[PDB]
Amino acid sequence: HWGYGKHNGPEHWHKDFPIAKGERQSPVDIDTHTAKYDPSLKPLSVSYDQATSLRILNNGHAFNVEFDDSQDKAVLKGGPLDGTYRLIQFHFHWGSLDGQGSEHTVDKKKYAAELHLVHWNTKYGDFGKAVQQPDGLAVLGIFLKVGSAKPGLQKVVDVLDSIKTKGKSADFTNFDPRGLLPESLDYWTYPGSLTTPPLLECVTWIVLKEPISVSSEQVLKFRKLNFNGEGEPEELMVDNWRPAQPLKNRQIKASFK
Ligand SMILES: NS(=O)(=O)c1ccc(C(=O)NCC(F)(F)C(F)(F)C(F)(F)C(F)(F)F)cc1
Ligand SMILES: [Zn+2]
Repeated sequence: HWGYGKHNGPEHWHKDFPIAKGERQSPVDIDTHTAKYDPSLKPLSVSYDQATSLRILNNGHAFNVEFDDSQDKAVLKGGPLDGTYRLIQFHFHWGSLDGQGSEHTVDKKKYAAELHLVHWNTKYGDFGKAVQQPDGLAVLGIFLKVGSAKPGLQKVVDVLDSIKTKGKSADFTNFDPRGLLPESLDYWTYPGSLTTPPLLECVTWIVLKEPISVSSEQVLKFRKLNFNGEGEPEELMVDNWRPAQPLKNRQIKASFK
């Protein structure tokens, strides 16, 4: 029964999910002065040429664009990662206004939204096994600021009216997630967790330094989605972000000087 409200929001998650107070929780504030350049990191390899999107689903907390991950089509490799991570879905977190919405922050700055491209380590064979491992997932995080429209985001924006409420889905084939990437792949990386229950500590985070720009009209349409199911009292899907968590005994590394 968790969600984002007063009564069921991030401050309450620890009661059903005690790992909420664990040692490697996400998101975190990225203090740009404290993150150390690690000349040993690699260039990330984002290989999305063969990506096969299938469906888009309003799950009551966000919407997921789902991919065929039955074999190695769209994969993330390199950077801080060992081995091959298959793209399974992407989704966003966003705010009620442009001044909040991201989960990670940069020197305490909140972006209007944050995209997460979720990938799982194929050495564990399936996603449900991968989330039980400390190196099971790699989530590529991309900040959104409001300015010029992002042309590669418009197909997502235009299907949202058809999945307004929890449990609705729509066919969503042939979507190219390369159109959501910024120009630079410079990133910060640290070990963390899923940012929604069950909050599993299984994620290598890779957060791109360069935000993408989306238009105010684009993000306004995210904010017309609903957390509720069909016919239920309307609760706009906004502010579905978890705040920054304590860094504890972790190091955030930069891939760039
Ligand atoms: N915001 S995020 O950090 O990018 C992010 C990315 C992905 C998930 C996600 O797959 N939750 C769903 C889930 F994994 F928890 C799961 F239900 F599928 C599960 F596999 F653990 C379970 F519970 F065993 F079935 C959550 C947060
Ligand atoms: Zn997320």
